[PDB]
Amino acid sequence: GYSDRVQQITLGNSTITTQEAANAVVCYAEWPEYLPDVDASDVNKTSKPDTSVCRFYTLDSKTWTTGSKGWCWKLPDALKDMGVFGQNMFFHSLGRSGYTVHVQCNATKFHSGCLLVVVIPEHQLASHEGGNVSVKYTFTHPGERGIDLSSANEVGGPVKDVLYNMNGTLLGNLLIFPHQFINLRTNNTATIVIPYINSVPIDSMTRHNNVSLMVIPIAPLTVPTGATPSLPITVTIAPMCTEFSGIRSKSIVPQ
Amino acid sequence: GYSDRVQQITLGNSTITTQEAANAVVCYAEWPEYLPDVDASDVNKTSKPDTSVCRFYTLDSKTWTTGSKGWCWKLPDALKDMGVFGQNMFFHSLGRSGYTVHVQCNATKFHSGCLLVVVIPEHQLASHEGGNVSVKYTFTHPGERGIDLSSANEVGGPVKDVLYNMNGTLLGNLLIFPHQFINLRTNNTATIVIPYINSVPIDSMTRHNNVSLMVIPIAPLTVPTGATPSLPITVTIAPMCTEFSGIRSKSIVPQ
Amino acid sequence: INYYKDAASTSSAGQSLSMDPSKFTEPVKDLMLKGAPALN
Amino acid sequence: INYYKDAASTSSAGQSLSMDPSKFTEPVKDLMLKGAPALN
Amino acid sequence: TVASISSGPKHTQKVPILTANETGATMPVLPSDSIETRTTYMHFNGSETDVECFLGRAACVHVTEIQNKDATGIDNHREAKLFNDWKISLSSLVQLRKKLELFTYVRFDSEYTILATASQPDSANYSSNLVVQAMYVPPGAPNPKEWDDYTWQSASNPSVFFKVGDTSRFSVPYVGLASAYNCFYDGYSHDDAETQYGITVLNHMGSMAFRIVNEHDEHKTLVKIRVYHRAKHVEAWIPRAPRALPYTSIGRTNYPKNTEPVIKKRKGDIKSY
Amino acid sequence: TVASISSGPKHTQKVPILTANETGATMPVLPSDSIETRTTYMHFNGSETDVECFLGR
Amino acid sequence: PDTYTSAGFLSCWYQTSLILPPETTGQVYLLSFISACPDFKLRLMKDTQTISQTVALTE
Amino acid sequence: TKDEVNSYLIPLNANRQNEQVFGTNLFIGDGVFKTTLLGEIVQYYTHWSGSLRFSLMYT
Ligand SMILES: Cc1cc(CCCCCCCOc2ccc(C3=N[C@@H](C)CO3)cc2)on1
Repeated sequence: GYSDRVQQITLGNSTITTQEAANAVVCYAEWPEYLPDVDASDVNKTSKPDTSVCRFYTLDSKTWTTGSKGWCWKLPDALKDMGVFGQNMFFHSLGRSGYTVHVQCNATKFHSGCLLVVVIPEHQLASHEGGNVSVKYTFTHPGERGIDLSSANEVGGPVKDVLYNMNGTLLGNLLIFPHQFINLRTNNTATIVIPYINSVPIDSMTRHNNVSLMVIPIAPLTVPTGATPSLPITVTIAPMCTEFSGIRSKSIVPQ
Repeated sequence: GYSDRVQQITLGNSTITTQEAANAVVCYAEWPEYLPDVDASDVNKTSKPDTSVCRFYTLDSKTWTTGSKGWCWKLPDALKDMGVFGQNMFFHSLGRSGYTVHVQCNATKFHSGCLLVVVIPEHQLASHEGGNVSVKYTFTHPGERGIDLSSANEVGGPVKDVLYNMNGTLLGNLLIFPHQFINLRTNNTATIVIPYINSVPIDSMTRHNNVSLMVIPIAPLTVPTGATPSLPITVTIAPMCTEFSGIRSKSIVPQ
Repeated sequence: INYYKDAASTSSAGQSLSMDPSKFTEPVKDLMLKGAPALN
Repeated sequence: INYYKDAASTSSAGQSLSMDPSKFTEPVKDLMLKGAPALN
Repeated sequence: TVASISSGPKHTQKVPILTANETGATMPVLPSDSIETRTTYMHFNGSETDVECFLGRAACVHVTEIQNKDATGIDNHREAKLFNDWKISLSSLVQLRKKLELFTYVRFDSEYTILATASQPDSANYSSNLVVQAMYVPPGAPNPKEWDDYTWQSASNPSVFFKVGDTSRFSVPYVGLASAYNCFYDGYSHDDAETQYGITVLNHMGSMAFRIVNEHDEHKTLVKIRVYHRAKHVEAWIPRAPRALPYTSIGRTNYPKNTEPVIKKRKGDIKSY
Repeated sequence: TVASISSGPKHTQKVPILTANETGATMPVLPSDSIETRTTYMHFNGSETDVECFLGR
Repeated sequence: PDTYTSAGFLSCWYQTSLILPPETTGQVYLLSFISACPDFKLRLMKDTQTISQTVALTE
Repeated sequence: TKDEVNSYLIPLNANRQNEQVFGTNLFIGDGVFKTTLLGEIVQYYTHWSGSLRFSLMYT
């Protein structure tokens, strides 16, 4: 009586149940694991807070309306302030982590709409100015708020044009990245497990984000007659196999 | 060529060397160890940050002068703000820890003076008011500053009379507690290893301090002629075998 | 025959002949069998 | 393959892979053990 | 190898063509799951689509130019093209760039070919024969100031001397600092509020300096340098969506404003053929 | 080859970090004598620092 | 000097304080040395900014 | 302001408490490190990795 459909994920002191899942994606078919010695470089023993950092943090909720263009969060940024995960983050020189991402959106059998939930490794954004204008730090570190693709261009911020993925590629091809759809008629959640993907064994958690999670409405939300025209979307994310190394004074970052 | 005299303690990412030690005391002849299952009650898996919390924090320095009466720090309070030790502390419901305490005071072969360095398990202080006046919270949670026994009585604070240990017992008998002397002529540091001592397996780190460390001048400081009449005393302390459990929202404590 | 000492100096590599699209085409956690229902 | 008769005409030598800093880092007459006191 | 097996009529309870794309999988459906097929063999291996093959041919990565002329009274050789210099990079020209950016991280050895041809746009009695000297000036090493500085001694820095009209060829191992080169980098060099974003900060490869060794003849000679790059021993990770809009800058993803629709509009209906 | 071995807390009478430089030696102290380390391998031989290589271009 | 590639800082402070014996006075000094651990790797040879010249030397 | 034997000497003051003796970043190819043998050799190469040993001898 197991269905692909019902699932439970327990991680730390927190549990999620979905009764309307559509399997789960594990990026590149690899599950998060700690850093092996053969791959290690820094000689420091690392710190593995385990259950105090590897639990589920639910970010603040978004509201899908008929005019929504899509939202974008960066990792580990989105979690920069969650509990002890965040403290560890500002206090060590280097850290590394994988995540379980669970995006939630329920409706009824009269609604229609379909969101794309995708994880993009190394999502370098484009400046809407063109040329070689850079995208300032603050703009690519929105924190739990994430970036709202239907917000206005700002100065020093990225471009927010959806048919171009914020980088000069077409929305249609985002499907080459680990992703899952939430089609109100099928699905009510999306779950993706992200292994740590980098060109170095461990890195800085503040100067470099290693994935952007993106939720994009593709088939517009259509509510039943005289229904309220909107649904909330909630994102809950859990660091998994986290390791921190090179402890010290506590980083100070712009803004 | 090993002497009782020279020592090195490396704990985490921090190391201490003393070239003029007088052995080291291990309270009640027991070395800090984690909490065994047979002794466990709370069902929660605990978090053991290891090297990020088990390193040496050096508190701010004191100044021994001919008029000094002695100083008193409480644990884990004194460390409530040190790095990730402190964060963990405010963020979990329960925690447990042992410590290595290293008290430092060097002079020259012309100085004289002798400090008592003692650890008192469950040091319940007395109100200087008498009767059944209580000692308010803030007063018994001085933080890294500790309590200065030569400061004035304050209201809601403890009594600071040294011949009575702040509790109705005589200074002379403090020697029944694990302790070590720093006699300028012999010694320049004192080191005590404290195992976790409580009547419960794990407790709250904020509502209850489980040891007071006390440094008390007993033979007054006497400097050579026309020397400056004072010496600094420094206290460095390292949590060891720390475990935190029952993570959540982050305690808010008076003042 | 390599005439040179360093590995960078050798010619192009030879065909992976590795080829396994499943990391890209089927990264699902619970295995899907073709022919069985997608959602049970 | 050497094409030439004389030794000077051969290519560069090949890595010593000798490496022993102690003549430079520890030329002391009585051996010092790390961890033991420097001066006894 | 069979490309298709033989398959006949089906009337089952087992439907391989109905799936749920919401899952993120592309189910491996074949012609034989939905029509009746006959056996056929592949006759093919997929040799020429190997990434080593795809990135393994020489591509032009840079065209620069230097001239041989009397430097007498020139206050700025660099500025007179008495010796130009190039900031080694692999994205200044776009044919190869779009190919590499199909991947996120890439690792390979490089084989460089340098073709140099001369031009004599104004009245010369003859064509002189010039020798070019291209130096590798990695970051931290003195960079040339005049066309005949001590720098050109290049006692520790690899340099090649070849003749204009000829070609020079040598191969450099993978010089990246990390395990792969980042084709993309969503980071900064530090948490500064105004530091540049991108990879510009990461592919700190240094530059390469060219000059003519010859002193000047009576006429002037323009020498134009073309650098070709071939990846050998290629390793590529994490495929990405291909580049759709035009490029504007080395190292940023930025596209031009008021660009044109990249998807061709139908001449007719959705229903049109 | 290991570049660093794993090493944990220390509370000894054996102090490798105190020396007497007056002797003329450079005592071979390592990260693992004064912090807690994890194993890591060298992955490197020191090929390009051979004197034949240094003077050979 | 690269930013991305930067290595940190080194500082030193009084832990307690220097104390001179009687009949003694003034400043005392520390000598400081640097050497590499056996750990160390250096690669990709190039030319040093530490030496240059304007005309060839002669005897 | 001119090279002197004195820039090898880090001074120490008697009786100061809590204060800072010296500070430096760790760009081994520049600044204080640059003229040392280590600094001087590092400069013949483009990349370095490894542990450094910094010691202080008291006088
Ligand atoms: C004489 C002489 C001249 C030279 C040059 C040595 C080669 C050094 C260049 C190293 C390779 O440079 C790069 C730069 C960028 C990238 C790259 N950028 C991203 C888009 C992808 O790859 C890869 C290699 O060597 N000897």
